[PDB]
Amino acid sequence: SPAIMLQRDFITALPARGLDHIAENILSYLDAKSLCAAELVCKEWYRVTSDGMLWKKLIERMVRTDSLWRGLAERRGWGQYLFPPNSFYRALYPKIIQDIETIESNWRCGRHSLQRIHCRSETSKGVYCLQYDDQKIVSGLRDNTIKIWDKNTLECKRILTGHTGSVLCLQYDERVIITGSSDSTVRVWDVNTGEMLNTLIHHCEAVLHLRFNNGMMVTCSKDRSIAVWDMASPTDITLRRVLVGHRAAVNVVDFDDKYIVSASGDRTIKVWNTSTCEFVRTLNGHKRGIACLQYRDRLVVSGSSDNTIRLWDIECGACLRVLEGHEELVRCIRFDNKRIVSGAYDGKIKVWDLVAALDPRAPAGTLCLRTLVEHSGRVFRLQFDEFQIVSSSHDDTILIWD
Amino acid sequence: PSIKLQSSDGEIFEVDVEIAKQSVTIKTMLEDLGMDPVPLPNVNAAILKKVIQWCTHHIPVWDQEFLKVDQGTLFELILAANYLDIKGLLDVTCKTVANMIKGKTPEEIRKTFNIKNDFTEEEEAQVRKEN
Amino acid sequence: YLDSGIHSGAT
Repeated sequence: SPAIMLQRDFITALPARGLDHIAENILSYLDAKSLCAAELVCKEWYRVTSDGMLWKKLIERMVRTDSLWRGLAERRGWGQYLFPPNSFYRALYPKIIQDIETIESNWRCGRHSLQRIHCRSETSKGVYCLQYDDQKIVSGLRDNTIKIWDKNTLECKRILTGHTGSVLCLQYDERVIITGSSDSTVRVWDVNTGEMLNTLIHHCEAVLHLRFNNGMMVTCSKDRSIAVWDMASPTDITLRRVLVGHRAAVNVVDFDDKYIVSASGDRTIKVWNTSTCEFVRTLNGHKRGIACLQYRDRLVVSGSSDNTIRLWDIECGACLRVLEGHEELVRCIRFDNKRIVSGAYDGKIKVWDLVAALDPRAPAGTLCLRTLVEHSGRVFRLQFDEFQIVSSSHDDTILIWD
Repeated sequence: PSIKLQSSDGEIFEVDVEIAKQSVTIKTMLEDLGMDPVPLPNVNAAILKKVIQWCTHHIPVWDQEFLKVDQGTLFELILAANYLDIKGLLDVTCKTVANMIKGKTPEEIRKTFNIKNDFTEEEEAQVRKEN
Repeated sequence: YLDSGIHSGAT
């Protein structure tokens, strides 16, 4: 078994044995500045990379993961060719790198486009919640309607209607828009049309926030409570239970397989078991009320009346990091792989280096990447991605930042 | 259970079924052909051992050292892994050759696996040009 | 006006 040298040059050896895919499979674990290397080892080594479309194959593994790569593929053409010489591929790699470098660049100083959407109406002057897309925006106005905007020429696709109060919170889905309102109700709307499916009574004061995903919804209210519903259909929806422990309005609720996190103006974030709906902890520490969380895997990020953004570990419940810089109430906030984007009362939105922030070696002052100021009133909601922020605010505008 | 798979050598290794059944290859020769002893004409007695000594025990910890053996037997495992179709064993033995290419320079890669440079200056230049 | 959608503490 064990008697044959430094011998084997595997990748010239294998094709010569019938077995190309193996040598290709081996090379395929390589990064580019290194696949470059294999390319240049010897002529056959070269050949295996060319005949195995090892760029195609390495660029299709990029897309199949790194958020950014799936992105640039979807946008601006080139993803057109995936899933044909092989050089087109190798030659393209440096440009996709340069892209990512210029985005992550101008996007840390100034990558504007805004595209103001002015909405109108009597009553209001506020877009409370918004949820966003590759070709539509679902927005809960204060006029009591949800307005749906075409993402391209920005026109208004559908004015949905039949809510007593301002639409305070909402969730897309690929079946049903759901909203919570000043009128103490939660609503189900078919996402294609504008048709109300179900409407839940249950609460007794402004449904302030809902979060939604999979078979169950979580919901919360000025009435101090959270309700957990397992939904069997838009038509169905049953109250699993009600969580009582907060001492004031529950401003924000959110959700993953292992925990349900809520926050109120009682200055606490409470963490509930997603399956037993029991208390587990309190995240105490904000000096004033919490206006906004997000929660993903390990992390929970909150915005406060005390003007700071806090960063928590969900398990021990420690605060990892305090973010100062907002000069007014932090009304809305979102994580992501590499950033935290928050919206304040003076209509300013701030971009934070998430990865820097999660490392205590990084000093307070340089955690806020350049700060963005294109709103007249309060910033109510935002949701972003690899290349876009798209924000609501008082001054009844949706902004689409690049 | 308890089947006897029979190496290229004559040597008869005895294994529980299911220790083996992770070879879809050994699998088929029972699951489809009702073959008495399982004849592996493509795997060596020495090699058989080292794969049974892997299929019992099931970024590696224990494997990092199981595979600190020479190319010619690493290689040998790669095709055996591939022959006995053992998804894992073929993956972690390739991963290993990958880990040995990863990290700088065509000259280092050669030195690692031997491998003379074939390219003339020209061919070398128009590869370094798509750098 | 605060927001109809957020409320501080106590009553």
